Amino acid sequence: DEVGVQKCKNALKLPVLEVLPGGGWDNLRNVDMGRVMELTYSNCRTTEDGQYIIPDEIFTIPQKQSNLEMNSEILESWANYQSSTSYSINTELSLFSKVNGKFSTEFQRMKTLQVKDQAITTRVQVRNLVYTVKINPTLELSSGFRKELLDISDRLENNQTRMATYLAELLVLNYGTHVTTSVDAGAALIQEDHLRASFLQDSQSSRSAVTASAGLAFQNTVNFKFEENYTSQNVLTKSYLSNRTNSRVQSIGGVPFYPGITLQAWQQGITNHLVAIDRSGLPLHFFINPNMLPDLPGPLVKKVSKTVETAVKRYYTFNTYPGCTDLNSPNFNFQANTDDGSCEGKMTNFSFGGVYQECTQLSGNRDVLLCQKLEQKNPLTGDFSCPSGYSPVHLLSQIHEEGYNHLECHRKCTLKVFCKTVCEDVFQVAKAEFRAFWCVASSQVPENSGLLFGGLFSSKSINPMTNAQSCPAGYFPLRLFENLKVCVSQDYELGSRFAVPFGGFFSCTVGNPLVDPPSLKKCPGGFSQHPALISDGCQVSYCVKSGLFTGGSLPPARLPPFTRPPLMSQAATNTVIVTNSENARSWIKDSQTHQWRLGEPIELRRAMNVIHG
Amino acid sequence: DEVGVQKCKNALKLPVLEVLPGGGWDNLRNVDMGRVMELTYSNCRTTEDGQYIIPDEIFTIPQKQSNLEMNSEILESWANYQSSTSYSINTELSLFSKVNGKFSTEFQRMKTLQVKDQAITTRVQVRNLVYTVKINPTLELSSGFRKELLDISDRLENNQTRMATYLAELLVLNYGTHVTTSVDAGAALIQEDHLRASFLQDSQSSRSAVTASAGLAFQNTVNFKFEENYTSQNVLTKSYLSNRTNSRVQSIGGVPFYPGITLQAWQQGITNHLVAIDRSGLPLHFFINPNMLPDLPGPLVKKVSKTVETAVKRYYTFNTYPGCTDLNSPNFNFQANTDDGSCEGKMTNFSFGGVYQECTQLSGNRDVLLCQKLEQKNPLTGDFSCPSGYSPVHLLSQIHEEGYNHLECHRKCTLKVFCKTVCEDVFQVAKAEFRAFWCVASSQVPENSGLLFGGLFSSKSINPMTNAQSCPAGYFPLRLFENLKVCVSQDYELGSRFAVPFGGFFSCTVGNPLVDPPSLKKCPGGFSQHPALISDGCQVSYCVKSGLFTGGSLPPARLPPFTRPPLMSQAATNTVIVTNSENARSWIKDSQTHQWRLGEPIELRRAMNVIHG
Amino acid sequence: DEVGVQKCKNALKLPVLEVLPGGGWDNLRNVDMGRVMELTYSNCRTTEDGQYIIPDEIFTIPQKQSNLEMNSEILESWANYQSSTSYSINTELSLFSKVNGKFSTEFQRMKTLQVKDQAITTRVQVRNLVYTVKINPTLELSSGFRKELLDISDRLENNQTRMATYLAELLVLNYGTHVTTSVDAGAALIQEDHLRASFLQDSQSSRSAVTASAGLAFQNTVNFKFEENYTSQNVLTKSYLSNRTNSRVQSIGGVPFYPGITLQAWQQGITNHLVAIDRSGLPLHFFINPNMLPDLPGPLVKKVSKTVETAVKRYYTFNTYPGCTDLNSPNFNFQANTDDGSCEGKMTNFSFGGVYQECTQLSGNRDVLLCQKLEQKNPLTGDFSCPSGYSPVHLLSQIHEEGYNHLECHRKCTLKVFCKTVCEDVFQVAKAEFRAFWCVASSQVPENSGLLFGGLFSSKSINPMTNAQSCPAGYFPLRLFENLKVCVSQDYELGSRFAVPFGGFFSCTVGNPLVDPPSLKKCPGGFSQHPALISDGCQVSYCVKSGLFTGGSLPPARLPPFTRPPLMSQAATNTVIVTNSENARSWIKDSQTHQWRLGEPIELRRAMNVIHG
Ligand SMILES: *[C@@H]1O[C@H](CO)[C@@H](O[C@@H]2O[C@H](CO)[C@@H](O)[C@H](O)[C@H]2NC(C)=O)[C@H](O)[C@H]1NC(C)=O
Ligand SMILES: *[C@@H]1O[C@H](CO)[C@@H](O[C@@H]2O[C@H](CO)[C@@H](O)[C@H](O)[C@H]2NC(C)=O)[C@H](O)[C@H]1NC(C)=O
Ligand SMILES: *[C@@H]1O[C@H](CO)[C@@H](O[C@@H]2O[C@H](CO)[C@@H](O)[C@H](O)[C@H]2NC(C)=O)[C@H](O)[C@H]1NC(C)=O
Ligand SMILES: *[C@@H]1O[C@H](CO)[C@@H](O)[C@H](O)[C@H]1NC(C)=O
Ligand SMILES: *[C@@H]1O[C@H](CO)[C@@H](O)[C@H](O)[C@H]1NC(C)=O
Ligand SMILES: *[C@@H]1O[C@H](CO)[C@@H](O)[C@H](O)[C@H]1NC(C)=O
Repeated sequence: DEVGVQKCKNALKLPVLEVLPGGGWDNLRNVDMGRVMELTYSNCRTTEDGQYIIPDEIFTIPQKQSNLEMNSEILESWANYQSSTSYSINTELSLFSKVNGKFSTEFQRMKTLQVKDQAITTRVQVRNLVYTVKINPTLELSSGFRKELLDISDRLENNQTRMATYLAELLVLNYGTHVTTSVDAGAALIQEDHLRASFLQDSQSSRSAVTASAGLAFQNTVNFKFEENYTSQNVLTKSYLSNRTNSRVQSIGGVPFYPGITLQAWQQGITNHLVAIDRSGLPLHFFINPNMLPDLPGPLVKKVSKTVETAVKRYYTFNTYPGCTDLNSPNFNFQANTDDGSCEGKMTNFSFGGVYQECTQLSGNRDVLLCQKLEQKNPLTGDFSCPSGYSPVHLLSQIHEEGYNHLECHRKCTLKVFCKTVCEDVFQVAKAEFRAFWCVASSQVPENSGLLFGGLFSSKSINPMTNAQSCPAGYFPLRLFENLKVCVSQDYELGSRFAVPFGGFFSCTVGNPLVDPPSLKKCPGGFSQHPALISDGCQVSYCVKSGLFTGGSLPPARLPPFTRPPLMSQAATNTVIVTNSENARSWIKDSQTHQWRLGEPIELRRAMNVIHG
Repeated sequence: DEVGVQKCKNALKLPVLEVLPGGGWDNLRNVDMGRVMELTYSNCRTTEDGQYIIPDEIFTIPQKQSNLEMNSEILESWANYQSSTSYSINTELSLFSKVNGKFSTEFQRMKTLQVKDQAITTRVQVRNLVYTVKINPTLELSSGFRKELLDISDRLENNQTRMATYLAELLVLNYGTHVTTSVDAGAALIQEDHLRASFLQDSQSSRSAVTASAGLAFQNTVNFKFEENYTSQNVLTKSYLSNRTNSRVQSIGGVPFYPGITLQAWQQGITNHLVAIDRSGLPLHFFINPNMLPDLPGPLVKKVSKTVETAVKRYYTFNTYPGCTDLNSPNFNFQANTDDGSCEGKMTNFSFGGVYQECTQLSGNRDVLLCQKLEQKNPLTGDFSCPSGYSPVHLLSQIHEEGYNHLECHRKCTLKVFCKTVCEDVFQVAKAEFRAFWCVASSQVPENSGLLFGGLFSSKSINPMTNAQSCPAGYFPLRLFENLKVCVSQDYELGSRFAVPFGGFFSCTVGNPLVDPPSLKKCPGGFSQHPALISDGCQVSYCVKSGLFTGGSLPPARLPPFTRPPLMSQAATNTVIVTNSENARSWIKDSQTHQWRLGEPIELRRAMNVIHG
Repeated sequence: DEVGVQKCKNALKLPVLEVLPGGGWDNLRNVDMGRVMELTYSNCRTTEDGQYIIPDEIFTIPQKQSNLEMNSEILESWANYQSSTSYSINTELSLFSKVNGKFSTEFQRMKTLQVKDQAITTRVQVRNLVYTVKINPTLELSSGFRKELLDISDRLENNQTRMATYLAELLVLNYGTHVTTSVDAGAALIQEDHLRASFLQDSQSSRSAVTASAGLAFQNTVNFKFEENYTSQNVLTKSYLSNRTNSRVQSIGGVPFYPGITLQAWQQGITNHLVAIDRSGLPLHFFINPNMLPDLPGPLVKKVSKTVETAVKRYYTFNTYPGCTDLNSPNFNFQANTDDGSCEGKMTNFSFGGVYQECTQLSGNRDVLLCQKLEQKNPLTGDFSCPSGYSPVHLLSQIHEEGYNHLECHRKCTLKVFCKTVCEDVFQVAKAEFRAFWCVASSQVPENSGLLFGGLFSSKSINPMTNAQSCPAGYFPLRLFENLKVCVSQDYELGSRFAVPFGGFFSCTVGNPLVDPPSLKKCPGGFSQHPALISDGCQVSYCVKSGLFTGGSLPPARLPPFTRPPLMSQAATNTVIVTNSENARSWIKDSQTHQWRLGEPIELRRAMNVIHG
């Protein structure tokens, strides 16, 4: 016998359509993930023209459509970005429609050419759509994707919410945020020039000559062999080249491009080299419903669907950077995705009144003393209070957990042979509540502000004013939530070399009050948001106006998981039996299912006991 | 043995006609959906000329018809749009005939070139109709489409109207609004130029020379190899090129176009590359009748047909944008489909008298307190009333539902072994009526208007004046129906930076009274409708005259479902049996169909009980 | 074994004649419908020259006839239209011979070029008739068409006239109005130029040079490769091109045309590419006679033949638009089929005396109150009467039906187990007679006319003065027959912006009396008929003289059904048996054909009872 795709290939002798829907899709990075739907090849289906083997649950639409532009299209801002290969799945109506595709390599290469070079972008393309490939609505889930939903399903039964939240975020690492429901199979040949923005500013009649020049250069590049056999029609073609900044040529599908392959010959190689030039989709929790999971109860597949909808929404929030996006404004935030709407600030210097953190031991007394290495007082008062010109603002209040360890051993001998030694090692969890506060200038008349620095570093982050996990010259750190150390000096002479303008803290629950004269958790205005660490799903951010914090390169996406699996109380024993003599036999029955077994002089049984919560 | 299409292909050795009717059709987006009719290949039927295998229920009409235009056609407005590939199914006589095709990529690309560039559109085409492919009227439904009508059918039996309405809208997501009953199989080669609208304004004798120039350029482009071997007959050909804005060339079916393929050679590749160049159809509820569903009762397939007719009609209503469509008017509404008939306004500034919302608890007392986080008072009075110069207008009155949770546990031991612990967790639904009102200037003499802002954001929407779910600088939100937060400030100095001209609210049941001096639910005039959230099938809209709300890009269609499945009252139990000893056996018979089973020391039975309504 | 066409193809190895008679034919749209006669291939018949397999009941006539015109033919009016592919079936002697073909795409493309461009039409063609293919008069009906006549036949037995009328109109949707009895198989190559009408007005000797120029251009276009190798004989050829408006070239059958295929080479591709270039036929009710239906009684196939003759005649009436057809007259009715004979009006302004509607409840008292939401009084009198200067005119009197609903439940318990609950839901039909009247100025001396508007909108129509289902600024609607809302204002200052000249109402039974000084139901003269809704087979029309109502595009045909199936009184029960205990068995015998069955704890029997009339 013979099964699968290869049974179809031997009977028909024709290839398989390589552009298939039903896979996962990361909609921030525009990459495709593991396979969510099930692909079966039982019925040996082909396309209606009889040239590709397709799966059973997939129907194709023949729309053998070719498009050719004699023009270009001008994109003078990176905010209204066109993806050119995943356009329909990014333009969906949602909360985070402005963040889709903003970590793609095709976007981040385009943004760094319009800012570095002060440029505008043109695009000419020859698109060749051959098939639309869709999924039948009566399709079932994949074997691997169903298994990982059932593992989330088990944790919701046992009331294990923190461990289900962890596994829901690993589903988004492996399967993305969306499922592709239709793909467009075809090829495309794309030109992408970058021109100086001064070259477009002439008129609205110059625009229709810039645009038809780029389409003329594209047809020369395909036809004329890199040589200067070009049909350069004007001086405007020659003036186009001198303002041109970058000029990439990209082939997507088909045969590889080289300058000189005619448009006829590129279109002969499209056959059997087809890629997805467009995609449509639905979010990942749409397909977690009682129809797809018929072997689970009704309200229990709605807990799985809600804990994955929360994990996808958490992934968009941690990759959102509001800031000033206008490159001509003086406070331009490079490394910012969303237009903050605050492009003109007032440059108000503020007073940093210091931080302090309370602690409250909940369990595990006289063993760890959690409320000693987790407690910080304000250097301006030496107390858990702000000074006279200040007022406290509550940042965040969570529970910290650490583990401590007992080790007990006793030895017993029986009939002067057969020494028994048991060694028990209990691991328990000690908890503590902390409440971190923060001081704000609310009296409007200080003499001196105090503590002139506002830069941070975590146990996993780096202070950018040192490029290390250290303080600058003459700075002492102040401990915060679990791992933050805020560098602080009140010297006013040796501290003013490294002192940055500080803007305020805010988190997912509280806002800073330095914007309104509750709060807004935006920014003061003119400053730039920068993230501190994440305290178990909540993000703490701080504002600053250096310019050193802003620039650099574009960061990659923060990938899940954003939490860690929690600590559990444990126990481990070690029983050793030592026979101190020959002429001493021993029989051991290890459990009720074992049989009687002749014993050995050294036994060494082991056991590890874990309790969840 | 061998079945299906491949039995036909082995005996006949000729391809299958790839252009088939009986599929679903979204008539707003002009895309085709899942298959509604059944395609069988039992009888090995071919076309009468013997070159394509066709299904059994489908007859073809040979009309081997070629059309060639020596002219063009001028389309100087996007209102009277010709689809060129789905023209006959969009031009049907209905209520929403002006909205068909208005979310297609071919329309939205054409509209954004006549507005951005102030252009007119010409089209030249060579169409090659080969077959008309129709359905026999005695055809039956598909296997997948019948299953999803039977699932709607089950919910109408059990008096589950909200869950049947939900499943009827997923039928429209998967199968569209129409069923194609005839397709035209063939190929087409289309030219589409955009010319400046000043170029056509000369006379009615210039029109017949603009038009015959575009047909001359199209024949040069197919014949002459991209080179300037053109037979440019006049200076009017040269003046045509300088007013030309875009110029796309599109091939639909056949071999891919390249400039230089002769018209002879393009017509040799039409064989075996045929697409649908035209379609006809009927609405989706036409095929839900007692003839197609013979295994269901008569009045029950009329409930299924009526609940799908309502879901299709709801889909056209939520994608209708009335507004000013004349691009020369100063209050031009980009992102508008339907001509509002109000292109000249009067610019009347109005008074925003504030909003307030009542609540009335219906069930679930002393558990949730729904009437506390769902209650809003008017800031101008501190009361559930409008001020002295105002009058209340009732927007909408619906029922809100939330869930609350009990957890009861008791433990029982029997004969000092066999500890039993049952943990019951009941989920109930608490309901509340809310009535949202709205104030209108009805006394005509205010001193100051009050509360100068009118922008909104939902739990799934974004305030465009912040590009976030937040208020602007110095604004406090007012809670409304379930998730609306209307940003409001009465400062008159720090609020006038962000204050927009407000026009009024209206919904599917009430109209605003700011048009007549019941109501009209149109607009005031000069303002632009913009949608707020959807409160369970009803759409709330608000009017504004910024210009920031209007422009941007064209939005995609709002796809179904527009409601959510309702909440149900639940129960979950957990019985645990713990044997505290060996020398203690146990036998368990789980149900009346099980056999007696030897018990284990830990059992952990589980149960989940759901009641619908 | 092997049956059908493929047995003939394997033994003979030659194609099947693809041009066959016996199909249905829509004579308004010139499209062909489902197959009415039966096509069998039992006897392996071929044509007498032995090149096509033909069915058994079909004889062919070899008339291998080629026609070539050296001239053209001039068609300076769209009234005397020549179809060029279905000419013999449109020119039949009947009442509606002037409406045949007037919704074809070939007509509606020609009419919109003689009106938009003020043009005349020329046509040159090379026709190649090969076979005449006819039906033997002893042929029987198809399997699908006989089944749908037997379903109409069943409804006439049971005295179900409204449901038979509905099914007779679905026969015309699926099978057209005619049956083709002979087709002409061949090919044709057609030229169709449009010339300005000023170019023909020189003399009757210029006509014979315009005509021979178009035939010379057609022979150049086939022979000379799109190049200017033309044998342009005169300056009259050059002057012909400058007055030319459109110039399409159409190939029907054969190989596809391209400019440059010689007339020799086009005629070599006619073999095996044959289409119907002409058709003859008979109406659809001709073939409903006791000979075609031998298994039904004599007078009962005359009821089927009469109810289909009425449905075809109703289809021509609803697609007839009388109006002014002369394009030079100032009151030109675009969107008009039939010459009204009233091309010069007098412009008489009339007085709109308002509408009022009576109601009379017939059955269903104290349940629906049909005579409350179906009653309208005249705003000029506040009464069911016209004012002093007016007189009432009765439009239409029909019966309205709505449904109401009872729901009764009672519960019964037996021996403290076995709870029985039956839930009965009766649906009844409430009827009401309405009589709609209309006021006419019959006293000739009014002071002011009153109620200055005359535009309508239905529940399925749109007011063109709003492009929506709404009133204009300052207008209140008046309810009419079932869904008409006539917009009305008597303000004379804010109403005169939207006030249209009103002409009168008329229906299929009454005429307006505004033409004679019974009635004529034509028009007043100068006005234009426009249809309101259809009240169960009767059409209500209204007259107006805007010019906004007239122009636009040509509408498609109104397709059947024009009625809906009527309401029926229903009943639905739900009996539930609940066993409240174990140790309680139950046996159930569901009917007299079932066997005894062991019962379940929850049963839930269901029943739906319908009575026709
Ligand atoms: C960038 O484009 C500008 C046009 O905006 C070019 O400036 C023109 O160059 C031509 C060529 O010598 C001159 O005749 C014009 O006087 C220049 N100015 C204007 C306003 O047209 C400029 O040369 C381009 N940059 C480079 C480096 O060539
Ligand atoms: C757009 O079209 C207009 C015609 O309406 C062009 O204007 C004419 O151009 C010719 C060529 O030089 C002149 O001889 C005429 O005097 C111009 N005016 C008129 C009223 O004909 C115009 O040139 C075109 N636009 C561009 C950018 O070329
Ligand atoms: C449309 O046809 C008329 C003929 O009726 C053309 O008018 C003649 O054109 C020639 C060519 O220059 C002149 O010699 C004649 O004097 C014109 N008049 C007459 C009465 O013959 C007219 O030119 C054509 N239209 C166009 C746009 O060319
Ligand atoms: C699940 O465990 C948490 C832990 O505190 C508790 O608050 C909650 O009530 C538990 N729920 C159930 C249903 O056991
Ligand atoms: C269906 O349930 C709704 C819920 O209130 C009720 O109003 C209606 O009467 C019920 N109808 C039937 C037939 O049970
Ligand atoms: C058929 O039913 C109609 C309904 O009123 C009645 O008028 C007519 O007399 C009936 N005819 C026969 C033959 O029963």
